[PDB]
Amino acid sequence: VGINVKCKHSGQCLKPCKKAGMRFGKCINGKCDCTPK
Repeated sequence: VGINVKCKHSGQCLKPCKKAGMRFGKCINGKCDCTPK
């Protein structure tokens, strides 16, 4: 999916991910990638 966020913590990506409307937000190469349903 990919969101306009930076992976500071594997779990922090959840916070902007709920704004994305996705399920969870995992840490990707420096960035935050969300998991859809």
